[PDB]
Amino acid sequence: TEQIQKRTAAIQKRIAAIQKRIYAMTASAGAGMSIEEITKQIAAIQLRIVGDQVQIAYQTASMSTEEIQKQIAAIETQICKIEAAIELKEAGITSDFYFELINKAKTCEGVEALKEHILAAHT
Amino acid sequence: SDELYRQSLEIISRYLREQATGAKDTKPMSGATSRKALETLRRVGDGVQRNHETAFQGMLRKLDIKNEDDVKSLSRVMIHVFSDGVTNWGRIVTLISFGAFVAKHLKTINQESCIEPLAESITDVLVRTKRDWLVKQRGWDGFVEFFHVE
Ligand SMILES: [Zn+2]
Ligand SMILES: [Zn+2]
Ligand SMILES: [Zn+2]
Ligand SMILES: [Zn+2]
Ligand SMILES: [Zn+2]
Repeated sequence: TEQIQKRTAAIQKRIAAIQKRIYAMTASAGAGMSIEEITKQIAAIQLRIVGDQVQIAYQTASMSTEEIQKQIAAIETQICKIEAAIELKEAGITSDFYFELINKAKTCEGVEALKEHILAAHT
Repeated sequence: SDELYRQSLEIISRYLREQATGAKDTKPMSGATSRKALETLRRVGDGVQRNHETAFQGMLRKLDIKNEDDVKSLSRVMIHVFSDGVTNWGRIVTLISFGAFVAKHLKTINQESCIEPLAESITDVLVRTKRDWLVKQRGWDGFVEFFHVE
């Protein structure tokens, strides 16, 4: 589909918005989800995007379209997890249990449902 | 002994240091394959650094912002790249290409001593973390065959 580039472009804008939000947060709290780890996770996803673009480029005339979709979906879920972690921290969540619950989600919708549950019942 | 590691460190170390100093190390080298792999890496790595220069430059600026040895910061990033369970040659060339990009920055700021550790840290991630995958793919011989059709 033509929408592989749009989701990849959308991922980039989301990453940029996360970096800005972190930069502001530091200027005046989880397990595997502290400010330090999030920055490394972001940089790793960016290397992974370039890597898979190079894989697709050389695979032709040398990862099916299904596998590309799965990898884009996995990157989106991870971005969704990172965003929910920043929100939990801003809402006062300090217990690693809730951050680890988020990291067990399979989809962005699961992340959303879990994050909504924690904000509604565990804040 | 650990020949796969030894060979990988030689290829990566040569590519990084020649990209940093602009000079080809006239030293002899799994001889033929290492020459074919460093050659494939020169062609492929060249294209990657040009095409994705803005992404690379942006990533490097996010590492400098925290005053630290850039190699230590980068090693911490490379160890999260394959955490989705996927391994392929494109991701592998990108790690080495980004290492070469970083090696040039290290040469600009007069920190060429940290280039050897960089190549070794990248080799540690590829070989000691993806040994089973590399062996199944025929090591550096699968590397040359993937990037060149015959
Ligand atoms: Zn880490
Ligand atoms: Zn929100
Ligand atoms: Zn909702
Ligand atoms: Zn609950
Ligand atoms: Zn630097």
